[PDB]
Amino acid sequence: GFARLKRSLLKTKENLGSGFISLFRGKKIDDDLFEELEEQLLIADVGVETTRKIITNLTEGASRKQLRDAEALYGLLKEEMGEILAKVDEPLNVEGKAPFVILMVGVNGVGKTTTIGKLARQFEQQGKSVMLAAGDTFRAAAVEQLQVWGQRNNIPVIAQHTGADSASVIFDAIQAAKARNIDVLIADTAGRLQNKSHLMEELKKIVRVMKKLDVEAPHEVMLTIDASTGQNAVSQAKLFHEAVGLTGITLTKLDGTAKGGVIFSVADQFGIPIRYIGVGERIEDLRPFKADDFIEALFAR
Ligand SMILES: Nc1nc2c(ncn2[C@@H]2O[C@H](COP(=O)(O)OP(=O)(O)O)[C@@H](O)[C@H]2O)c(=O)[nH]1
Ligand SMILES: [K+]
Ligand SMILES: [Mg+2]
Repeated sequence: GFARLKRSLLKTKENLGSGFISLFRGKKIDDDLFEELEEQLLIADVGVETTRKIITNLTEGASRKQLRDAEALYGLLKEEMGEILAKVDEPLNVEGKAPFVILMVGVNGVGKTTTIGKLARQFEQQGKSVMLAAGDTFRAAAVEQLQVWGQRNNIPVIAQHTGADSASVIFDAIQAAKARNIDVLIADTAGRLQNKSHLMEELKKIVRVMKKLDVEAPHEVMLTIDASTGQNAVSQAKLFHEAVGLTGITLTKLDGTAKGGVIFSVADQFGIPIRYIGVGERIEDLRPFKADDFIEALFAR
């Protein structure tokens, strides 16, 4: 089962899930073993606090049941790590708004624009009318690429001149979306690295200006982070969550990275739903996040 997800997670399975089988083989449950497991969880980018939680619960479960052979930890670890991901299993529901506004936040390079395009295509396949807002206003090649993309896919793209105020572009886009009976409006934003404080102030301005037209907008504040950046994904999530207030996360580029275990750190540290995971190049490879599928693929033996 889950052949495609298992292949996308092949390098992560070296360190987690089925990867624990070799660590436990023929070993006894003692402090040495838990020290080896802690190290391996840390190597897998599970994170300091999340690893401590797992080890604590696992040790108590092992002692209370008086488990002796390390192989018996496998099922317990599967349960512990599965409960971490279950807490952020909640698919995005865009139904019933006019438009449903998604504010896409994140740094450049992580897959933010790619994810916008895949989401837009998926929503249109579901029968929705989609509009995009080109809010990354100082990156002229990026804006024109999004426009060319919209023209190729017959999806309207709201944009202004290079250097325009992002909040003004997004205001015009919400106005146009309402006038055109748009179901989903997806707003891109800047993701530049220099002067982080300026970017965060820009996002708060965008939200305030949105609410001049619809006090419920943005209905979703979605962060995109890149699993191949390891703990940088965690630091980015903390930055954007404290700055604007996230309501969903997309985790991209799980395929071909050994750092996929960072998903447990993101889930445990923030408790924000993971709406989608990117596990390949297809439109359909931006898949809704399902915790039990992910755990089954990871721990399959
Ligand atoms: N392997 C892989 N590459 C991805 C995925 N999602 C996005 N990318 C690539 O990440 C790169 C950066 O994407 P972009 O959307 O341009 O990044 P932004 O700066 O955050 O907008 C592009 O080459 C995308 O194709 C994914 O799930 N898997
Ligand atoms: K305005
Ligand atoms: Mg972009």
